[PDB]
Amino acid sequence: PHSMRYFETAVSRPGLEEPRYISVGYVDNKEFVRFDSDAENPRYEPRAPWMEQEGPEYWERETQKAKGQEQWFRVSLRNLLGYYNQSAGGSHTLQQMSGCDLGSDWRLLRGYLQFAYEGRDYIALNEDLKTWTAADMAAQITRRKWEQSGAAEHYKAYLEGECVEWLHRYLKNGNATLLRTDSPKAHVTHHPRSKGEVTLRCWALGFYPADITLTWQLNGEELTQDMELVETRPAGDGTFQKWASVVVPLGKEQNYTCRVYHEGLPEPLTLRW
Amino acid sequence: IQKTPQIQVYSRHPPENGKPNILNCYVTQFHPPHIEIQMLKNGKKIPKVEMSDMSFSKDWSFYILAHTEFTPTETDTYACRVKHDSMAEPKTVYWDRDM
Amino acid sequence: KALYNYAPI
Repeated sequence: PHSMRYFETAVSRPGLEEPRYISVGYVDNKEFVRFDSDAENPRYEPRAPWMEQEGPEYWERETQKAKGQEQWFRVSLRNLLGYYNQSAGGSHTLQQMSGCDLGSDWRLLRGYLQFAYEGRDYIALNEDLKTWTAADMAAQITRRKWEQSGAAEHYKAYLEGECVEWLHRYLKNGNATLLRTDSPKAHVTHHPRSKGEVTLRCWALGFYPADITLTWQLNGEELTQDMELVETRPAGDGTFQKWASVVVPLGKEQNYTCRVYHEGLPEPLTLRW
Repeated sequence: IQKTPQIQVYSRHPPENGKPNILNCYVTQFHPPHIEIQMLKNGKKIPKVEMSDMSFSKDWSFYILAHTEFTPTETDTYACRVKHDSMAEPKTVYWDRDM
Repeated sequence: KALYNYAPI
């Protein structure tokens, strides 16, 4: 299973002159290129070691694509002010997500192309890559305009062609870096507490990718309501961390078991205190 | 029109008094993307704090990871203070080593 | 490979 994404953003701010445009590319959810208009010599920069294979002709072209998108966002931002009857002197955001999903047969599984204004969904290309979805009354002007121009055919071509073909190319070029999954190393810690109770905190550390599930069991059935957890969080080194806890009678603690479900594991982990 | 940031403060490795580590302040789920993140030692701003680049999640919201070198002790408190338009006041959250 | 957009919003 594989994917590519470009996550594009432009933000305007009161008083300033031109919006700031940032684009970020991801292969299999890991960052691999970046462009940022604030930089001294704005360019698409490599963002993993495996991308340094790519020659000068590659960066030059990608860089001109970015400058083009910058101009596209500029104008779009301007039109949006108009559509929403927003005056001057505020801050606005326009974001885009696009890319493609491949199954393990390396064939195109799904295409994505969606837009948000002020962090709210504005318009998106449906799964069929032929029809558009736009909720806001203000978005209808765009959707009619786009329906009558064959915008969807343009995007369809990209998503079915270059997206796929170039993801293919990238995947071959970085086999040793992007085929890894680090398994979690788990453990349970003991925190004494009020009223003859204790907190059992189940840790999972050094794992990649980030998706993971931790469940507590009272000798069999799970405990959904009484549980406490944290949002999965980066360690800073490329791996991730997460815990989940439940409150338990002192002494009567061994009939609680913690289960860790991660990808990259031979089978779910099972731990107690 | 704004989403209010969620914060977690935690170390990279298991904490151990006297042994060097890294302290993360992981700020997520916010909008708009302009934000001020400070990391504090005993109330004072920590001078050299690293800041990952502006990224956004598939729900459209922005996240940032801020980190700094630190050597925890039994007695020194560390904290992360976030300032953002969704909040009338800045939010401080203190580092708990058991979390 | 970066996408390039069609018509502005």
